Amino acid sequence: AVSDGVFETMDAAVEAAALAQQQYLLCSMSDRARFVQGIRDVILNQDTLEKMSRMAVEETGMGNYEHKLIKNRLAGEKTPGIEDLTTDAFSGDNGLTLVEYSPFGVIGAITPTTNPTETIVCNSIGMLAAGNSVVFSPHPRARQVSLLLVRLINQKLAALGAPENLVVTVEKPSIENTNAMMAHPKVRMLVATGGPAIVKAVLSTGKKAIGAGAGNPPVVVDETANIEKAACDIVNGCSFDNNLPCVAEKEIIAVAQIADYLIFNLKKNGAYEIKDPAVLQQLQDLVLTAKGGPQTKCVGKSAVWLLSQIGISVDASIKIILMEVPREHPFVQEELMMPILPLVRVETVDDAIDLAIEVEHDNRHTAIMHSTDVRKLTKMAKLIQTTIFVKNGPSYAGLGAGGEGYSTFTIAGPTGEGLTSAKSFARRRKCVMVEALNIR
Amino acid sequence: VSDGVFETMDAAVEAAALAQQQYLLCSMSDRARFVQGIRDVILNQDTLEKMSRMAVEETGMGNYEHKLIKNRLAGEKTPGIEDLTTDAFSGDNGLTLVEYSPFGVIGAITPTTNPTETIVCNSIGMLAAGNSVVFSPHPRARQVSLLLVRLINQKLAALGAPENLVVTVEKPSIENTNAMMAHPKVRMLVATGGPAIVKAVLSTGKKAIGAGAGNPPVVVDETANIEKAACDIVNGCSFDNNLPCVAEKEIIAVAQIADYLIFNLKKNGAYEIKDPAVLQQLQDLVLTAKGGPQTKCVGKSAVWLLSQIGISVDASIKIILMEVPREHPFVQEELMMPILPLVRVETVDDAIDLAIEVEHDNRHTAIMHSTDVRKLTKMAKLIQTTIFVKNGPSYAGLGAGGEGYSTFTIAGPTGEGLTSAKSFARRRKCVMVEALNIR
Amino acid sequence: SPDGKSVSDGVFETMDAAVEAAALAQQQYLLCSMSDRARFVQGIRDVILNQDTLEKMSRMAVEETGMGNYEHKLIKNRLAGEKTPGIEDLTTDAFSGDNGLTLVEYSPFGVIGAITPTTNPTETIVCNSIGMLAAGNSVVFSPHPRARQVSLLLVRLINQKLAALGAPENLVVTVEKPSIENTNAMMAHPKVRMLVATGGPAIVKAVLSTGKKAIGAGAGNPPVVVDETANIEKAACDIVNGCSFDNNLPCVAEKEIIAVAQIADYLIFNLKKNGAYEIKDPAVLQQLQDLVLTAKGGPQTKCVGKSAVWLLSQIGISVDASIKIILMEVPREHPFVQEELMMPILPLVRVETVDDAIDLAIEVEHDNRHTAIMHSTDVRKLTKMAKLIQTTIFVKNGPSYAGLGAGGEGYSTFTIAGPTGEGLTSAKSFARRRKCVMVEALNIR
Amino acid sequence: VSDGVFETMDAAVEAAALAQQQYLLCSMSDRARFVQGIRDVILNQDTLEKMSRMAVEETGMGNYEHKLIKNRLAGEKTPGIEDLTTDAFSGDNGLTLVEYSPFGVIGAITPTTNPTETIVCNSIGMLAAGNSVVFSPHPRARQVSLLLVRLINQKLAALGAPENLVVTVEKPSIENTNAMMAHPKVRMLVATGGPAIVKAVLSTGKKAIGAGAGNPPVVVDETANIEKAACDIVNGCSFDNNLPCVAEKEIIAVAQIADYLIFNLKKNGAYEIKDPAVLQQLQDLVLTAKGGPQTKCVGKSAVWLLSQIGISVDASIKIILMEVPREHPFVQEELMMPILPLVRVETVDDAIDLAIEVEHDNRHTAIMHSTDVRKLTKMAKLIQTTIFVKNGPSYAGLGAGGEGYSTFTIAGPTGEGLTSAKSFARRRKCVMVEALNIR
Ligand SMILES: NC(=O)c1ccc[n+]([C@@H]2O[C@H](COP(=O)([O-])OP(=O)(O)OC[C@H]3O[C@@H](n4cnc5c(N)ncnc54)[C@H](O)[C@@H]3O)[C@@H](O)[C@H]2O)c1
Ligand SMILES: NC(=O)c1ccc[n+]([C@@H]2O[C@H](COP(=O)([O-])OP(=O)(O)OC[C@H]3O[C@@H](n4cnc5c(N)ncnc54)[C@H](O)[C@@H]3O)[C@@H](O)[C@H]2O)c1
Ligand SMILES: NC(=O)c1ccc[n+]([C@@H]2O[C@H](COP(=O)([O-])OP(=O)(O)OC[C@H]3O[C@@H](n4cnc5c(N)ncnc54)[C@H](O)[C@@H]3O)[C@@H](O)[C@H]2O)c1
Ligand SMILES: NC(=O)c1ccc[n+]([C@@H]2O[C@H](COP(=O)([O-])OP(=O)(O)OC[C@H]3O[C@@H](n4cnc5c(N)ncnc54)[C@H](O)[C@@H]3O)[C@@H](O)[C@H]2O)c1
Repeated sequence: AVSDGVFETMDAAVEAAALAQQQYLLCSMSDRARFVQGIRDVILNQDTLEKMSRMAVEETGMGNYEHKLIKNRLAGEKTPGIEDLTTDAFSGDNGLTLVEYSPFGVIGAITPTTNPTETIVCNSIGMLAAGNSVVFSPHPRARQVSLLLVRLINQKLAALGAPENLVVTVEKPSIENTNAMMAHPKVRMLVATGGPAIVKAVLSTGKKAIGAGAGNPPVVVDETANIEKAACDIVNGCSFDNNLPCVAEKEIIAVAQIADYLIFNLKKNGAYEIKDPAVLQQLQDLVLTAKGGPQTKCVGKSAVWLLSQIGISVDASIKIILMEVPREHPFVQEELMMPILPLVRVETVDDAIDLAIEVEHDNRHTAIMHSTDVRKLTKMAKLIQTTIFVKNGPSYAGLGAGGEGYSTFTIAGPTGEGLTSAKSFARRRKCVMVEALNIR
Repeated sequence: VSDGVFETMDAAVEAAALAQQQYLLCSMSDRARFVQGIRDVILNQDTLEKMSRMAVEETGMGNYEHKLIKNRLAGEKTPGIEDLTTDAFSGDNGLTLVEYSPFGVIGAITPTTNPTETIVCNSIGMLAAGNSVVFSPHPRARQVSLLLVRLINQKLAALGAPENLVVTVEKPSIENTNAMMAHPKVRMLVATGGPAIVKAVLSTGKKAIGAGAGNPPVVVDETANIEKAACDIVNGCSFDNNLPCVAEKEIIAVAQIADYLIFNLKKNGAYEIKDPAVLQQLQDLVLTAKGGPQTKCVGKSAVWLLSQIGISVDASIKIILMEVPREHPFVQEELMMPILPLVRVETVDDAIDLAIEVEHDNRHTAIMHSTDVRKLTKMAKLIQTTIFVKNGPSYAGLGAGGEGYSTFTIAGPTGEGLTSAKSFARRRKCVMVEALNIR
Repeated sequence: SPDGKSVSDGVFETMDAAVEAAALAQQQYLLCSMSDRARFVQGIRDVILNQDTLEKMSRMAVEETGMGNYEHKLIKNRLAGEKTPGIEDLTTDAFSGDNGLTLVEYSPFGVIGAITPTTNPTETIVCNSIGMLAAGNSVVFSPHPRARQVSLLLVRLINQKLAALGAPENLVVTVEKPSIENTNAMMAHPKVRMLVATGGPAIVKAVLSTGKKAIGAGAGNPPVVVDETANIEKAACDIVNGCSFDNNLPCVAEKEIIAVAQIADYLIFNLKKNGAYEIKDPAVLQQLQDLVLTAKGGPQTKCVGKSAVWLLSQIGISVDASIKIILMEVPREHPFVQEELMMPILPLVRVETVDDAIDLAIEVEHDNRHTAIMHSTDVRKLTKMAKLIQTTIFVKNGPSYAGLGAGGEGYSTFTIAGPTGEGLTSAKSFARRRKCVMVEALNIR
Repeated sequence: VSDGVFETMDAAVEAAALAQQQYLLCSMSDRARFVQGIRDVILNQDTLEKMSRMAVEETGMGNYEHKLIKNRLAGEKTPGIEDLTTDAFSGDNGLTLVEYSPFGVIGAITPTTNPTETIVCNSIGMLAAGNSVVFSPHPRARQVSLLLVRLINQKLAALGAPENLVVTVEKPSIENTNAMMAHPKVRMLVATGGPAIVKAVLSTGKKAIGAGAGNPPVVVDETANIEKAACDIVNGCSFDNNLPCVAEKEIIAVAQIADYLIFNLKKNGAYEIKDPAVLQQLQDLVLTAKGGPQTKCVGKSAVWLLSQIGISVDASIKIILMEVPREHPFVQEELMMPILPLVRVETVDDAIDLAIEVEHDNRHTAIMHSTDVRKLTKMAKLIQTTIFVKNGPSYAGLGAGGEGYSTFTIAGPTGEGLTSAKSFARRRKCVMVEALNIR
């Protein structure tokens, strides 16, 4: 009958979303608004919201239901629609000039295993608002949850009158189909949301490519910060979706003056402090791999789970695992994506800033600071040059939750569009009405 | 004090990298002083006219008095640091700021079409955004490009700028372009040229902006002002000898006004060719062995072209006109010459459809002349070009006779449009949670 | 071509107590978050967009005022509830450089006194309250006596919803007996920081002579110009739909046609084709003018907002419900041209050229600088009359209500300020601009 | 050629009436040329200096060196035609443009405090908007305003402007100010002065912009850079001898750092009066029987104010500093003298609430020196002034040391804020139904 959006071949998946895009060029702005709203109701439906949130966890073995229940709702509510497509206007003696945001064509989107449903909802809303179709390439670990969402969207858009196959994917998401999608001529723009290997891959294809890379965000806490509030926002921001967010705090850098009071307020807020060098080393055997990287089995796991594996039984109060280590520690250097939070002590905030730049590894992604000194907040904000910089709040404030602005799950650091929206999936066009319609 | 011109490619890259790391420690007023310095170098009449002849002399393309306007339009209507605006959103959750920060060192590739205009354009926009620019000019514009880079480097040193903000190579060539592409220390690539260099910077694993080519059609219908349309068409097509990426390249005339349009094209300096044999002869000259325009004719005047087929002509003639079918290579192949075929159609509604077809999905430039709002709306929306000019010459889309700012790096494939300082900057967010909400 | 182309309830017995209660409401509103404002604005929206009260509020205004029709007011009440800007209208400007960061913000005014008309009684209460409360203000309403009960009723459902949402009491207040005296009482109260007048030229003249900041949304007399290049078929349909909209009550609705002579006759045919009753007999035209005009040359109160079928019945002409307006071709000095009848009566004046049309439309506008419409296809003539007539709203090739967001691009409003320069008023129009300079800090670029 | 100055108010208005009609036929480039002409007038060095001595000498208020900075600030950072932005939104129902269009003839009433800065600032804003301006300046600054207007007409005459775009009366007074406000052909009033003239223009049945007065307090808290705070408060309070409506007029310092603040304020040229006998001598000198400021002392230097009480000191002194209770008249009155009282409070929240109290709900200007981003936000969000400067001099709220544009007409009651060209324009909406939606 109607297409379910899922095809057996990447080539005809691209050819199907290529025909959809052209048909989609006949649909009015109001059609886009109904389609965009149709995608919101699909995920914000309470039966679907709870279903995608827990099933993703069931299939990926990462994150938790309660938090992807919030993240999925953030992608549905705070993702911009067709209002994002603004129009610049310049009226003068030479008439008028309009600048619009117009469809690219067909977009290929490569989505991660840390925000499988969130990224698809966030991409599809923006890419369809800008008048594009999208060919998705999900991470094969999130294959089942992603295609089902792809299918749920196709059904809703069919009931609204949309052209078939505005959102599509493949039945067997693989590394080969992802490469196949990057090579297909009809694909006009690529959007990559993942690690450094995939971001550099879409940049080598001869096509327009949005690159959302990895992070390693430090959170500086100087003597000026509200230590009680700082330690609360840290635990919440680090335990959020079990540290899967690319913004989630992954190492603490505190000045010696307030460090012991920070650790005390951190434990008070649900941190389990590891002080014995043996159980710490015992923890490194659990969560690390060969080549000193993170184990995907431990990635996205809870603090209850990780301490269960080293013979420590704690209740549900424990949200993170705390330890004060040197800066060379692998938990500091690596993007653990786990509620494991090291803490490096430094003499002054200037040393905390100069170190936070180093452990950023030039990712230019996310950095957090707790401090009420404007001069010190703007010195770190200027020097580290990250795409998102949160101040006196949990890191998820930079995604629109607890912070001002809209929400996105594709954050462009390398290619540099920042928090991508519908403007990011559109071509910039200029229209010059010479010596007419200067009605000032 | 360095001159901004280095012996090898790795030397210029490593010096711009040290420059931008030092450029970061500057203020916005320093950026504004260096921006004005770049404007001063080209807008100086002594240098302006030197840059306009050397480009015509060395490359052998265009004329000097039109490059006089193109070089001026670049240093005059290019956005400066005022292009870097700030977005703010305040409420219960605090204050959000969105800024345009530096990328780092930018590698820039320029065409033989507009050597100096593109250097002036990229320098202002990239340096205003806090970047440094490593230019890799075409070998056929080498000596004028190196002269302009040194004049800028000289000027900026007298303003207190860190050295090597604008750098280039002593021996520009194809392989120096490829060494700038592979250099890990280049953060952004901007390419203003053919379709092969654009896909090459798009295949290097780097952030790349590609300003592609086109084939701009101009549609005329029974509703247009025919006298002003034929003046705007000849002026646009013959601007800098049809070198600009925006200049008209073929006409599509509604049959109802096609004859009266051909008369007013003549009255405004168009030389029509009616004998099919003399129209063979120019196909022999400008089109070469296997169907592509010949680089020796590209950028030459209409008088120079008519002389090569033995037609001595006064400087009144600005273009070579001919009524011709839609399959003739003069309509399909981007000539970049003051040769302007015309295709006659019955209707305006597939005058539009024919224009979309001959544009060849470049979605670059299209022009239309008329009085009906719905018809200008219909063609401007369906053809989906980056620039669409209504009731004026093509260069009106460059800030010359139209509203908006000026650019010589118009990104088609990569979607930035008329690139400016913002186009060469990283969008960064800054969230002050639960503070600075002063409403 | 001759063818064209193809807990308090909110209501107080005295005016002063309404202001004193609205001032106390301002004190407490300043302690409420933007989310509270958003929930209170969203509260008002549910008040009018709830289908039962939506039908309910529409029949009232027709029953109490005798003006307009029910189905079109069902459209105007929904248009105010949906397309009026909320707290998203309060945007922020930011400037960042070497000297730090400067923000400019829209901040509340305090207590606002709003004077509403009888032609749009509930639409203006919805629209004023949304933007005024979104900007962080409290509003005192002085309704027109003719639409007393429908206005009093809406303000009570508003005070009930907001209370149920935890809003400070008396955020939106009014008087128990609206009167011109209670209007002058509001104009003179020192606690009222701003005035907003939506009515005739006399009420706008008053608010600007009180010693307070005032937004004056005055009257209109919009002409509609059709030249030989217009889509005459579409022109006639838009003109009849726009003129008859809510029985010509809107300040935007068409009031007189200025048609180029070449297409004027074909235009009339397509006006009749779309439900215009053409009056040719000199005598029966006198009957309507004797019925519609008063001794002072102004419109008849008992006839304002009455249907075209109702007006034709009173002169002894029975017609079916397909007739929406009344059409007569008359000279330019005819009263129906010079007066804002606010009735489905449409005069047409024929002119030689489009140049003459643009000039007479300027002459007929009466310097209201409010609304003007022109159906035309040439960009140069559209540009000429738009730039020249200088109206607050200018509509091209559409119905007049496209300047309200109905079939046009933008937000809706029912307070359209011309002589005071605010344009189509929204939350920004009801707020003060504040500049916050952070010297040599927060420049993070 | 007319010089713009007329014998009667009615003759000036009618001249500005017909001039504004003729103005409506001019282009944006024409407006741009006239605006730049008014910039060149005041920014000319000899004219910049001339205006500044002539004002001080004719009014007896302010100092030369600071009115040099301020007159430069009005011609250099006042918005031009770039201030008149266009809004636009397109979709299915077509295109909608929003534009800023001129009112008509505007009447502007300038004050003695800044006679030249307001004429330069007003005239640039209202001509940029396409309006004409009839000026009714203060009689105390009578000949400096007519010479400034005359010099302006000569410049506009040379540029090709319609005669009498900026006009004034030969004999300024308040009698013809009323004539201006009661003239049918004036369309907006712009009153820049005290609370009387503001309510006067708002009672005329006409659109009016009223820029009232204020009593700006500056709050210092324990987080403030005391060496930098004490420096900025002296530069800001003694700026033009406290004449600017923005200039600090009383300090509210927390007890923790109040003595070290006064310690560092004297390093910057403060004179502490500790003997109530000497202090009362100032009181009887500068206040009035009913406690108002004395016109003879307004704008007088601190050196001169101390000479009227015998105390002789050099020009190193810039202000007269006194620690004093809150109810004292120096705190409560907009003195516009370099007299700066200090009110010590215990906590920053006492300072915040007190600065709210002494501001008298003028909601005009307030300053705060502090490093805590929470306290800066708390006072800004509560005092609700149209200018709020943080960690800098008062005049940083007028583009001199801060971000943004400058103005000299600050609308507090009427709510326009820092009036620019946009303030003197009507918003018009232009709806193209079902056309020009080319997205
Ligand atoms: N900046 C952002 O917006 C953002 C958002 C979510 C996740 N991430 C990052 O993703 C990373 C972890 O998620 P992940 O496990 O899905 O990483 P991942 O790179 O393994 O997977 C991302 C996607 O890219 C594909 N991919 C990866 N390598 C590829 C290759 N060599 N060739 C072709 N395709 C390839 C994968 O199939 C997958 O679909 C983290 O580093 C996180 O920072 C970034
Ligand atoms: N969109 C714009 O802003 C713009 C402006 C001017 C010209 N153009 C286009 O550029 C073309 C004319 O300029 P051009 O002849 O110099 O184009 P081009 O193909 O030569 O590209 C310009 C640069 O690319 C380099 N280059 C080209 N091929 C290369 C290769 N195989 N390997 C390494 N480097 C290579 C050249 O060294 C040259 O410096 C036209 O197509 C015109 O439409 C576009
Ligand atoms: N510009 C706009 O946005 C807009 C919108 C709707 C209606 N209007 C105009 O309103 C008028 C129709 O409404 P109306 O019948 O209520 O007219 P109206 O002028 O009599 O109504 C003005 C309101 O203020 C009261 N009022 C009238 N004159 C007053 C006076 N001299 N002093 C004090 N109060 C006075 C009235 O009781 C009424 O409540 C039309 O002229 C229409 O153009 C304008
Ligand atoms: N808000 C601002 O932007 C701003 C700017 C400069 C000065 N001011 C204020 O102005 C005052 C200092 O200047 P000033 O001495 O000229 O003030 P002022 O009130 O004495 O005079 C202002 C102008 O308005 C006229 N005027 C005053 N009262 C009038 C009345 N009742 N009727 C008719 N005309 C009247 C005066 O003739 C004069 O031209 C201070 O209070 C200062 O705060 C405010």
